[PDB]
Amino acid sequence: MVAPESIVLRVARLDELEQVREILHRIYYPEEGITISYVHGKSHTLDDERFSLSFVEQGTVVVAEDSAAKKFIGVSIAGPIQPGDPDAMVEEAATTETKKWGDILKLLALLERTADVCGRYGLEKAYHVHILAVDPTYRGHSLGQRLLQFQMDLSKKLGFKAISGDFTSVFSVKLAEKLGMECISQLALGDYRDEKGEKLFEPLDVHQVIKTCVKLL
Repeated sequence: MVAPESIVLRVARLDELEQVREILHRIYYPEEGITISYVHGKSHTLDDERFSLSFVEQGTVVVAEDSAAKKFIGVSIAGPIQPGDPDAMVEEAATTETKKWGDILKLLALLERTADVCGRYGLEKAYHVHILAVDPTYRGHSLGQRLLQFQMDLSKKLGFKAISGDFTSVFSVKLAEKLGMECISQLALGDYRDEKGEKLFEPLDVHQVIKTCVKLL
């Protein structure tokens, strides 16, 4: 229902912080398998949001915009990862505002440690897509692929040698593979236990497996 060249992909500017916040609220957090599988509340927290938004000033937040409608219709958030990150995430978890964000941090740390992208390929760091979300209303415009391809092209231009992500739905994994990413590690979300032996995520079968997938750039 929209002219296809009315769709613009670009880096979000710092001054657009609030519109990034808005798209994350509307189309990302309500559908993210990790977030919504959590057994003590499905909504996201402020410390989760603060993390996502910290990347806007770094210039690695990519938006899809309907320029006619002057509206964000897609978003992807990425950042560097490097050895040492998982331990630092666990440390932040001990002091963060919510138990939920602390619990998710520890999950993400496990995903990152297990994947070991930097170790596996001999890198000092890699580019990791934290978030990839598309407004369902704008299906049929290949937005997911375009957002991911944009992050690939961008990180390559910034001198990163690998891009990764944790792909938490069967669709997002298929997209990743389509663009040449190989899934090198995985985790059954239902089977994840923290260091207290507790089961903190209870997913629908659509979000049953999380695959970390990587592509050399």
